Amino acid sequence: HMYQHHNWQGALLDYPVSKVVCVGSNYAPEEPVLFIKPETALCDLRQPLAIPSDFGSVHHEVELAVLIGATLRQATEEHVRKAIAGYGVALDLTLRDVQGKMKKAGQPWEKAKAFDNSCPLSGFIPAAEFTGDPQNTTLSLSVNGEQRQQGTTADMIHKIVPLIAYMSKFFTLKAGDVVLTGTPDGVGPLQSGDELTVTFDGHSLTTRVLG
Amino acid sequence: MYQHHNWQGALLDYPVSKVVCVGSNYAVPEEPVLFIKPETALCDLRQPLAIPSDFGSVHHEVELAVLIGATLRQATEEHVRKAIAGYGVALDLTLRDVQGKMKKAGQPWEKAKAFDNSCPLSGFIPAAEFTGDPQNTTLSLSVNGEQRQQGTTADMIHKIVPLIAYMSKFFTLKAGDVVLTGTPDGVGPLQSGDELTVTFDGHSLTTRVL
Ligand SMILES: [Mg+2]
Ligand SMILES: [Mg+2]
Repeated sequence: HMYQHHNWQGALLDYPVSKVVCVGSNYAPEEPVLFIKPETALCDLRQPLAIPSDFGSVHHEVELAVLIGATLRQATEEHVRKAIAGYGVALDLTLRDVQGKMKKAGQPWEKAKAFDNSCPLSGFIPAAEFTGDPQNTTLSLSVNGEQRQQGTTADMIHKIVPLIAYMSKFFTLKAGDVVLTGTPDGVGPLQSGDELTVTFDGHSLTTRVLG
Repeated sequence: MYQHHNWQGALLDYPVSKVVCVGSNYAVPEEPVLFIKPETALCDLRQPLAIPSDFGSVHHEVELAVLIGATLRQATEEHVRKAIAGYGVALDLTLRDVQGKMKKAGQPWEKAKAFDNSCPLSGFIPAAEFTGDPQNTTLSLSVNGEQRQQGTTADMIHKIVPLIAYMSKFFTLKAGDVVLTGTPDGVGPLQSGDELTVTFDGHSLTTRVL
């Protein structure tokens, strides 16, 4: 239980940890593709990153993370709005090789998208403390000095409150849950020893991969 | 909401978090197919079951639930044995129509297996008080008096200990986490009003669909 919710400063928030609901592709329609990362996959983005080594390449997906503050079931956008508790950044770490086998087989994705620590996550910035428009926020990821992902929240197909509203249709989001909103173009592979710095609207963190 | 309890109904000192399950597992075998149901899918099977009515067919899958009592990670089969804390029955509720779609489109299964209350669960029988063989236990599910599923965990391909050993290779299992083995054949629909009675070797339980 290493991971726990906290603001940017590092102080703990009064929200449990539980699940992370994620969107398939959401950057440039057909209903949003949905999958879920378990509590086990959550981890501090500020500490070294632990990646599997015997399952094939591991890709990085920088994404905007929305922290739910109250329960949403078959919710309306007004409810979503009032409920989101903050924003931060995450890496929708995924085992591409494994996923390909899964897709071709029409099989669950948990092996490729839900393995341990497959969701490093930054601290959160309180909803009414977030300077700027979440729907128009900058997302970037650089690996060893080279920027590999750059985009803005405005390029999302399904916006933030609509997507969350849609998600609640299949799974009730309780407070403490996190929502990954998709990744921009530029998804790449991660390797032991790489140093990577993630960034979203004026905020940055730099960590490294172990092996 | 749901909380872990023993058959009698008393509360167990284990948290609730996830449910790692096998896809198909009854009859050099391809390895176990693995998906997971979130805490919000867990519900009390002694109570009337709630199913979605705007997403197509809703099927039942009777299964043997194994309650993990300690952290398992890249664990051996000995860690597994000394780690399971009990057994119970569960209904691996699934949206066949949605699952069929998901399969043909190579997309995740969450929508068809992780929806709310998609996992009715019975109380657990402490591993010590379990008089019988987990690996050779009966499972039956009756809907409105007619026999739907009638099997034995002996036909379970990936045995309970190896499977869980396997599962811990991808996601560590924590105390309170539950894993569903698999279901014999006989899987069918459940509509509102059905009277459902599920059985797991020597223990019976009945309930219905709202
Ligand atoms: Mg993604
Ligand atoms: Mg199953």
